[PDB]
Amino acid sequence: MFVPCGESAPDLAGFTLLMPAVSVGNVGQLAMDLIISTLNMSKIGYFYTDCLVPMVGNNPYATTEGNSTELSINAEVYSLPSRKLVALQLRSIFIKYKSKPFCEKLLSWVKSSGCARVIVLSSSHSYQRNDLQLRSTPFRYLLTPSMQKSVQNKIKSLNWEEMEKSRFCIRIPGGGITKTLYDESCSKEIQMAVLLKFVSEGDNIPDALGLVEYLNEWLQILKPLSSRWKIPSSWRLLFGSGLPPALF
Amino acid sequence: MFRNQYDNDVTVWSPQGRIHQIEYAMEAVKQGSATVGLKSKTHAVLVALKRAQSELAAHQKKILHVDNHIGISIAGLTADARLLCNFMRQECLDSRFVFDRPLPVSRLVSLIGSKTQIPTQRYGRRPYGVGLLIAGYDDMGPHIFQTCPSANYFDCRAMSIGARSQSARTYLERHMSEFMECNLNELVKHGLRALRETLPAEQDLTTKNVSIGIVGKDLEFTIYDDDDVSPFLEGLEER
Amino acid sequence: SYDRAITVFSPDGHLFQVEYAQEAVKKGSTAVGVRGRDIVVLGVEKKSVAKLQDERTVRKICALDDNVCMAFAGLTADARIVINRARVECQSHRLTVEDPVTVEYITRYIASLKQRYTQSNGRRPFGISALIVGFDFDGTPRLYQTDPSGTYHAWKANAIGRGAKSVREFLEKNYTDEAIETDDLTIKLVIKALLEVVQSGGKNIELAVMRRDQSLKILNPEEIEKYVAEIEKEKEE
Amino acid sequence: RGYSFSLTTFSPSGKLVQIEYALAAVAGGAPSVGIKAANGVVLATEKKQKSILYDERSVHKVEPITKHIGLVYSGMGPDYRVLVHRARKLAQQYYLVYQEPIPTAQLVQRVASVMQEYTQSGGVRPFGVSLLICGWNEGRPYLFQSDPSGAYFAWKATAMGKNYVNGKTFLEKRYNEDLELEDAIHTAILTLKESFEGQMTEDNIEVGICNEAGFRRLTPTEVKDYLAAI
Amino acid sequence: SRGSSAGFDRHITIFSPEGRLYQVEYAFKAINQGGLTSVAVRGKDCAVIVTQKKVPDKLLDSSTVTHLFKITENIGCVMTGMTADSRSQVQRARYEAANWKYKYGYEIPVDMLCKRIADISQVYTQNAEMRPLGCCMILIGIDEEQGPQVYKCDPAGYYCGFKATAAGVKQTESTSFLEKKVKKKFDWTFEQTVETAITCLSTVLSIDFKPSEIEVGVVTVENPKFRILTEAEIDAHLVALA
Amino acid sequence: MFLTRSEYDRGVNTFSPEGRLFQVEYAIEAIKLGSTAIGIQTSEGVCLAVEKRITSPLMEPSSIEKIVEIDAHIGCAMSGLIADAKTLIDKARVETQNHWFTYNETMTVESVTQAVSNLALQFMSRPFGVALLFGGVDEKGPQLFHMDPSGTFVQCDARAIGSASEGAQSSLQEVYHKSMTLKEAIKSSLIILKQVMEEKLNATNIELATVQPGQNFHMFTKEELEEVIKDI
Amino acid sequence: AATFFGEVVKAPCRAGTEDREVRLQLARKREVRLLRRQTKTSLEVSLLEKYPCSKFIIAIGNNAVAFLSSFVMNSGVWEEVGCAKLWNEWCRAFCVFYHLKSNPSVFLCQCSCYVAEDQQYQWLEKVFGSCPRKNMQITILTCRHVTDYKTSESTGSLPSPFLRALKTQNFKDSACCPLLEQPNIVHDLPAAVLSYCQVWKIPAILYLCYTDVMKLDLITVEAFKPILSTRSLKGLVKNIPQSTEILKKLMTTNEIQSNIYT
Amino acid sequence: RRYDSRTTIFSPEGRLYQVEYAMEAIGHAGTCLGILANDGVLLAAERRNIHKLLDEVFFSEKIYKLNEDMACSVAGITSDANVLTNELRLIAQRYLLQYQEPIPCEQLVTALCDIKQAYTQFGGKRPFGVSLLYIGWDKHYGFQLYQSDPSGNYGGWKATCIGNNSAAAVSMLKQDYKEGEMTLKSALALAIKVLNKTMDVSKLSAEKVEIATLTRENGKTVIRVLKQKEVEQLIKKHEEEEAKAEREK
Amino acid sequence: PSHPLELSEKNFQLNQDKMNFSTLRNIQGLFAPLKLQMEFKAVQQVQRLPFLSSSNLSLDVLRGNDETIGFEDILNDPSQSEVMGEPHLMVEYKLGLL
Repeated sequence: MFVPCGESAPDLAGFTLLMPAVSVGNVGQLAMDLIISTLNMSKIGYFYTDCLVPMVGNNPYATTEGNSTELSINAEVYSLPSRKLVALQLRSIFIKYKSKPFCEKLLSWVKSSGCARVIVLSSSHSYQRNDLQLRSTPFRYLLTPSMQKSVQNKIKSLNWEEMEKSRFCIRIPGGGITKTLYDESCSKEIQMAVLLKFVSEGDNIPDALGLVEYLNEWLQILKPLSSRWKIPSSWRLLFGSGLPPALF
Repeated sequence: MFRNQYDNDVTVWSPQGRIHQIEYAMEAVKQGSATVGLKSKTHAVLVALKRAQSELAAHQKKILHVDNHIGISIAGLTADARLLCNFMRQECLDSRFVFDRPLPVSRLVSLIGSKTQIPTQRYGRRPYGVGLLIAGYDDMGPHIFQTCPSANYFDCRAMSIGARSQSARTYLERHMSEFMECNLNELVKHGLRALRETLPAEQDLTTKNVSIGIVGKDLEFTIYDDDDVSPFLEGLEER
Repeated sequence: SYDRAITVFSPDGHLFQVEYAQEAVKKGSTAVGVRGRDIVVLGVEKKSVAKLQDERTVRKICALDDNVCMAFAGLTADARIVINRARVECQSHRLTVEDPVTVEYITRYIASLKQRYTQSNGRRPFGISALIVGFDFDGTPRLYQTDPSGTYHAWKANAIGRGAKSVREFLEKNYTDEAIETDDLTIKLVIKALLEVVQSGGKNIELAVMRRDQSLKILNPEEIEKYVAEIEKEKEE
Repeated sequence: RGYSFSLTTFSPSGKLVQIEYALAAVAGGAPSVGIKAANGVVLATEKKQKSILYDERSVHKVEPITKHIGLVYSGMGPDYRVLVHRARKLAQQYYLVYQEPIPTAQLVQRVASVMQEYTQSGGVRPFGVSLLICGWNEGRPYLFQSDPSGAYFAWKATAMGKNYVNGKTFLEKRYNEDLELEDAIHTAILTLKESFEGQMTEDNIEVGICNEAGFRRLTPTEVKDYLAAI
Repeated sequence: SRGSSAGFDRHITIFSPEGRLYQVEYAFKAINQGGLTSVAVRGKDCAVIVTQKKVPDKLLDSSTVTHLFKITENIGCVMTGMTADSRSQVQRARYEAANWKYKYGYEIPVDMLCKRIADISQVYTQNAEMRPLGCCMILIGIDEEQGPQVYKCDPAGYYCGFKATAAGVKQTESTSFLEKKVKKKFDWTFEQTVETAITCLSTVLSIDFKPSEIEVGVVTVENPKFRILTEAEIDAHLVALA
Repeated sequence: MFLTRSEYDRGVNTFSPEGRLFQVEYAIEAIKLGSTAIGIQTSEGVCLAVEKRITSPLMEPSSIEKIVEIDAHIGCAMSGLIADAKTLIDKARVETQNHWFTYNETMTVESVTQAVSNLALQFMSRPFGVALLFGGVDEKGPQLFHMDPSGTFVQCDARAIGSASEGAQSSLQEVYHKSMTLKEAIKSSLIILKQVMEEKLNATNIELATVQPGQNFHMFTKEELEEVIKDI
Repeated sequence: AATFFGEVVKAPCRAGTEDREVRLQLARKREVRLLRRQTKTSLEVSLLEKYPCSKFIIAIGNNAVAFLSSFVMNSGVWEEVGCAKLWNEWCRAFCVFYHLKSNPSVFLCQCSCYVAEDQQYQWLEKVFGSCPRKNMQITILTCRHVTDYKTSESTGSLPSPFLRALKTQNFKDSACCPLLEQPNIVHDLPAAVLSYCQVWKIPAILYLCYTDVMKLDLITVEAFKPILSTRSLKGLVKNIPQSTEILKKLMTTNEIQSNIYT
Repeated sequence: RRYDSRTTIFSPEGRLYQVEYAMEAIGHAGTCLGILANDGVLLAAERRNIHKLLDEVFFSEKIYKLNEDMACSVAGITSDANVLTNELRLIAQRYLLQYQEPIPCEQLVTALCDIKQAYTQFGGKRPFGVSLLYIGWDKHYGFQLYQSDPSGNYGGWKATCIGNNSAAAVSMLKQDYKEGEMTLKSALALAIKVLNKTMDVSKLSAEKVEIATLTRENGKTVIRVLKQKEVEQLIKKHEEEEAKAEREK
Repeated sequence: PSHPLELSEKNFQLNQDKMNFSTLRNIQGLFAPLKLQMEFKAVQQVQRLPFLSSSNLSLDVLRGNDETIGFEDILNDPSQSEVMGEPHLMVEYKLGLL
C-alpha cells in the first residue's frame, strides 16, 4: 500500500503513472533512474509489500552534502505536482509466486487513488526474433482498448510499429510482469500503454538512453531532439572494484 | 551488475580487458595460514604457522621435501600443492638420473610457471589455487622464490604469503637491511619474530604450531617440529 | 534447482537426478520375494492383460543361470540389457573359476554395472530395481536387492514397485519362523502378500518357485487357482 | 520457439523444425525442371551468373556422374559440389567391384544414405540442396529426386525451386505419357519460361539430355535454335 | 566445447525460418573493414590486378605494407579484408600448391587451386567449431592452352571465373563501369588493360592517383612469370594516361 | 544500486569471488547423511567401530558392508555413499598385492594411501561422496589416516566421522591420553557409540575390528562382542 | 553448460524471469514457528505485542553473537522467552530471545541461523506484528566479507576489518563510524529490519563489519568494540577484562575443519 | 518445460519427454495393419505417395523382405526406416553365416530393439521415429507377428495396428476378431472392412492399398504381394456383402 | 609378425601424417600442424555410433582423399562386416571405460 512519508497522502487527482518492469537488462529501471534524475522529482511515500527481496542504501540521487545521507528502500514513489507526474521505482527482484498479487495490489491502488493512465517501460529478449523483425526497428508499443482516441491518433502520426501477435495472444518473452499488467488492465478497464525494446544483457546504458528518447518523442517532457539527460551520481562502479597488482 | 556475463569462464575477456577467474583464483591464497621465508649470505630459512586445531584429529604438513637442496611451503588448496610437489620431485629425479647434478632452482621455477600457464588459457580447466614459497641452494648461493596462481614468479630477498601477512611483510621490509650478515640462529629468530606479527597481542609462539626448514652450505634440507624447535624458541624476547 | 544434471550436488548433499530415476521404479508393477528354509519364491503382479496379447513375450521373471533367478520393476527396455550382461558374465566367471557363481558375486557385478552409468553427464542411469534370489554352492538360500544408484542389500523378505509400503507392512508382521516351515506355507504367504494390493482375484498373479538342486519352475494358472481356493477356504474357516 | 534452434530435439507434436527450414532454403533457389519422355530425360535450369563479365566455360550447374547419369540441383552450390564428388567416387567404386556400370537407383540410395547422416548428430548442419538425377538403364529412362532429409522419390515430371507449385500445376495439364524427346524439351523450356522473370536467352539457361547414347550437356547453339523454334 | 548459442543469427549451424545463414552473411561485411577496393581485368594476352595502398602513419616502413602476394612462380594473388586472415589463407594456398605438385608431377592450375581453397572454405560453414575467414581471394595466371585466367572465391565457398571483377567497398560501381566497358569492347592490348583498370579505380573513387598510392601486378603470354611493377613504371603509365 | 542474481555453485571448475569451490563443499556436506564411525590409534593397535543402522527388521543384519579388509595388516571404514568406495578399495588391493609380489615385502600404509589419493584427484566428473578411515600397523607402528571428498589424506590420532561427529569428537577430546591400553580404547569406543546412537546397543547394531602387531587383521565376532557389551 | 558437443545453451539472466498437494507440503515444511521451550507450545500473539519494549538489540552471525555473549550477557540475569524454528537448505543454528530481569523492557536476540528470502517477512510478522510502537530503539549487528565492498582501488589494499553504519530518519544520534558509501547496498534480514523501521517511523541503526576472515576470529569480534561507548550499550557493560577472558575461552574451542585448504 | 531438452534427463515424476515426443511423431504416418490366422499371416498398409505425376517402380513402397522367412512394414520417417531395414538384413545374414540356419523372428526383433534402445541413453543423438511390424515363420513357434516402438519395446500380438486411427482400428479388431478359428479368407475380409472404416475416404479404391501374405507350401515359405485385380475383387465382394446386410433389415 | 607388410599396412595414415607434419613444421613453422590437427579433431568428433557405419565426408575433404581410390575402398567392405559386437559394449569401449 502507499505509506506517505509525512502525515497525509498527497492528492494525485489523475496525474499519470510512470513505472518500470523488472525485465531483461534492467532497461526499464535504468530509464526510470534517468527520468527521475533529469526531472528532479521529490519523494512522497513508500509502496510497502512482501513480494520483493529487501534491500537498503543511501540516497542514489545526491547533489549536495546534506541530502546524501537519506536512507532508501526497494520501492519508493516520486512526484512532480507542476507537470502532474508520478513515478515509481523498483530496485530489487521478485520472490517466487509473488508477482500476480503485487500486480493486483498495484492496480487496486491505481484505481483507488484515481489516475488518468499508466505507462510501463519494459524490454524483451533479442534472440527470439524472426527474419522480418531482424531488419526492422527494435522499438514496439502496445495500447489498451480503453485508451483515448487522441492518444491513438498521435501515435499513428508518430509512425511507430506495434508488437506482433501470435496464435491470438500477446506474448512478451523476458518481459516480467508486463503481460500480467496488460491483461489485468484490459480486464479492469484501465488506460495503459507499454513501450519496450529488444535488448541483450551486458552494458545496457545506451538501451535506456534510447528508450527515454523513444518516450520523449510522444510525451515531449523535454526540448525536442534536433547532454540532455542527467546521469545520476550512483552510476559509478558498474563493473566492480579496481585491478589487482602484479598481474599486468 | 554488468560483470555477471564475463566472470564464469577463464577463456572469456571482459569489455574492460580483464579476466576475473584468475583474480578469483588468486583470492584463494589468502585462505591459508601465514608463511615467512628469508635468506642470508649462506643460509635459507622457511617458517610456517600451523592452524589452531586439535592435533588428535589432524596433522597437517605445511613444509614439504622435494630434493636434498630444495624445499617448499604451501598456502591454499591441498590437491594442487600435492600435484605440484609430485611434478617437481619427478623433474628433479629425472634430471639427476639423466645428467647427475643438482637441478637449478631457476630452471625448476621456469618449468613450474610454464606448466601453470596452460589451464589459464585452455577451456575445461581451472587455474591452480595454491601459492608456494621455494627455498633452495645450488652453485649460485641461496635462493628464495614466490609463485602465484596467475602463473607468475618472483625473485625475493624475503617474502610472506597467506592470511594477514601484511604485518609480516612490513616487519621484513623494516628489518631487511641486516639479513646477509647473520648466522643461522639470528636468521631463524628474525623469521620467528616476523611470523609472530600475524597473531593477536595476547598469544605467543609455542612448540605446538611452528615448523622450520633450513638449507645451507653443507646442510641438506631438514624439517624441525614438535620438540625440535625448542632451541630456537628458547631465546626469544616477550614481544 | 540443482536437478538438471546428473553430477551436480545440492547445497545439502543430494543428487536429485538419481533420486528421480527411482520415481520410475516406484511406478512399476509390484514384485515380492520371500526366502524360505529350503525354497525361494518370487511373485509379480500382472497389469493390463490385453485380449490380443501374447503372454509369453511379456514375462517379468528371468533365469540368469542354473541356480539364480531375478525379477524387476521399472522401465522394461532397460532391464533387458542388464539381464543379458549378467547372463554373459555368469558364463565368463564359470570359465574363469570352475565352481558355479555366487549370488553375491552376480549382485555385485550388477550393482557395479548400474553405478557405472551415474558418473557422467553424457549418459543417463538405469531406471530399474531388481530382486536377485538363488542358492549357493553349499546350499544356503540368499536374497538381494539392487537400486538404480548402485547400492545393494541382503533381505529376508521384500517388495518393490507400487504398493511396496503396504506389502512390506504386511510382511513385517506376517513373516515368522512358522510361516516358512513348508514350501506350501511359503507359497501361501507370498500369495497373501500379493493379494493385499491386487484386485480382480488371483488372475493377475505370476509365480516362480526354485528348490535345491533343481531349475526354475513357473506355476500354472490351475495351480495358482488351487492355492487361492485353499487360502480362501482357510480364511473362511 | 524453444525447439526451433536444436537439430536433435523433437517438438511436443513430434516435428523436426530445422529440416523444415532446410527445405525452406531449398524452396528459395533458382527454378529447375525435369521431364521423363518415352525415350529420354531432359533437365533444365536457370543460370545464376546473368552478366557479361562471366566466363562461360568456368562453372556449370548440370554435371555428369557416369556416361549415363547426370544431375542438377536447386539450393546452395558449395553443398552441391561435395555431393557431386562423393557420387562420382561411389560410382567408380561400384564399377571397380562389380565390373558393371552402376544402376541409377543404387546411386540414389547411396547418396540419400550419405545425406541422412547429417540430420541425426549434434554440432553439424543439414545440407541445403535438393537433387534431380536422370539415367538410362536396361533400355528405359529414370528420374529421381532427393530431399535434404535423405528421402527420395521417382517422378514422371517435376519442378522445384522458386515458384514450383505453379510449375507443377502447369506440368500436370501439359504432360503426355507417350511423348518424344523434342516435345519434352519444348515443354521443359516453356515451364521454365512460365516464371523466368526476365527475357530468356541461350546464355542464362542450361539444358542436358539423356538417351541411349548417354548423358550429354547441350551447347549454346542448340539452345538458341530451340528457343528460336519455340 | 562452449556449446551453440540460441538465436537465428548467432551460430553457424542454425537455419532461419527462411533458410538463411546470417553468420555466413556477416562474414561478407568483414571484407569492408579495411576500406580498400581491388580491381582485376583480363586482356587479350595479359592479366592485371590493381589495388589501393594506404599508409596513414609516417613512422611505418612502407616497404612492409603490401596486399599482392606470390603463390607460385606463375600465379599471383591480391587479398581484400582482414590482414591476418589473408596471410593465413596465402600460406594455406602455398601448402596446397606444393601438395598438388608433389602428388601429380606438374604445376597446379589457377582454377584447380581456387576450387581446392573453396572446398576447404566450405567445411568451416557446416561444423560448430571453426569460423569463416573474413577475406576474399583473386588469382591470375596464364594457361598454356587457354590463355589468361581470372578467378575469385568467397567466404561461403563459392568460386567462379570472370573476364573482369572487383572486390572491396565500391564493388558495385566498379562492376557497372566494367560491364559498360566490356560491352563496348573486349579486345585490348597490354597498355589498354592497365589503363582500363586504373581509369576504373580513379573514376569510382573520384581521385587523382600518385605512383605511391597503388599497386600493380601483371602476367603475360610472352613472360608468364608473375611480376610486380615499380614506382617508375607506374608513374610512366600514369603520365601516359593523363 | 540494484539487487541482481549471480550463481557460482553449479560448476566444479568455478571459483567464487572469495575463492571457494562450492561443489566440493557440497560433496563434503553430503557425508553428513551417513552413519557414525570411530577410529582410535593406540601404542599396540588400532580399533575401528561403526554402526549399521538397520532400518527394518526384515533386513538381514549378518551382512558386512561397513568394514573392509585391504590386506593382512590394513583395515578400513566408510561413511556416506558406500557404492562410491568400490573402485578405491579395488585399486588399493591391486596395488598392495602387486607391490608384495614384486618386492617380497609388505608396503607401508602411506604408500597405499598415496596410491588411493592419486585416483580420487581426477574430477568420473564429480567428487566422491564417501569418507574413509584407513588403519593398520607397520614397522613404524600403528597409525591412522583420514580422507575427505576433497581427495586428500591426513594423519590423525583419534577421529570420528558421520552424522553425529561433533559430539563424538568433543568426547574424544575430553577423554583419551597418549599412553593407554587397547582394551580400554575398545571400551571407550563402545561407550561413545552408545551415547551417539539413538537406539539401544545390541550385538548386531554395530560391528568392529582391530589390527595389532601380533596377529593379522581380525574382525570381532558375535561371541566376542557380547562379552565386551556385557563388560559395560 | 554444454553436456555434449554442439549443444544449444541459453545465457543466464540477472533479473529473474493434482500438483497442489506437492506445493502445499513444501510450503508447510519451510514455515517459521515461534515456540515457548519451557511449555513446548507456540505463541498466539506477536512477541512484541505481548511484552512492552523500550530497547531491542539484534545480532546476526556467529561473530556478533559471540561479541554480545562475551561483553553484554556476562553480567546480569537474562530470561529466555521464546525461540524460532526454521528449515532451509543452509540451516539444518538457533534464534533465541531474552529480556533483562531487573529491567523487563530491554530485549535481546541471538540469531545464528540463515533465514531465506521467503521466510523473512514471516519472521517480521511473528516478531513485530502489526501494531508498531514508535517509542523504541533498535540496534542491528552483522558481518560481511571484504570482497563485497566496492571501491575504485583494489580490495586487497583496504585495511580490514572496519565499521560502517546506516540510519533511519528518526535516529537523532550520531554513529561512531563513517556512513556506508553510495554504490554499496545491503540485503537480507538486516535490510528487512531496517526497511521496516524506516517505513513505520521507528529509530534504528545498522552496524556493518567488513572482514577478511568470515569464521570465528578474535580480531573480527574485537572490531565491534567502539560500539560499547554508545548510548545503546553504555549501561549494559560492567567488566571488560572478564569479557576478554571469556572471549579467549570461547575462542579456544571450534568445530573440526576439512582438508580443502592448508 | 525444463525437462524436455534432451533424452538424458529425468522429470521429477520419472518420465522421458523426448522419447514420448518421438512416439507421438508416429501418429502422422499412414495406417498399417497385421492379422494372424491359422494358416498364414497378413500385412495391409495404406499408400500415401498418391499423385498423378508419380512413377511406379520397385515392388512396394512400405513392405520389405528381410530374408527367406520374414517381412516387415514401417511407419514413421522413411530415412530412418531405410537404415533400420538395412541393419535388419545384415543381422539376419550374420546369424545365417554363424549357425548355417535361419534366424528366429524374436531374436531378430530383439537384436534390432537393442540398437533402437541404445539411441535413447547416450547424449548427443536423436532417437529413431519409426515403428515396425514383423511377420514370419520358424520351426520353434510357427507363424508369428510382432510390433516395435521408438523407445525399444516389443511384443507379440494376434492382431494390431500402427499409425493413423490406430485406436479405432484396434477397438474394431478387438470387437470383431475370433481367436482360434480364423482362415486367410476371413482375415482378408476383416482387414478390408477395418481399412474401409479406418481410412477417411468415402469410397475405397485399389490404388491406395497394398496387401502381402505369408504361408507355407511343401516345406517352403511363400511371400507374395497381391494384385490389383484381387484387391478389386475383394473390395467388390465387401461392398456387395455390406449392401446385402443393409437390405436384409 | 606374420608378414613384413602387415604392420606397414596397419599404420599408414599415421606415418603419412607424421611426414607431412614434420615437413610443414620445418618449412613454415609450428602453427600450421597445430591448426591442421585441431581441424582434424573438430571434424572427427562428430559421427555415428561405433556399431553403425559412417561416411567421413568432411574428414575426407580436409585430408584430400575425396578424389582418390585405394585398396582399402574396394577390398573387404567394412559396411558389410561379417561380425559385430553388442552396441553398449562397443560404445563403452570407445569411451575407454572397459
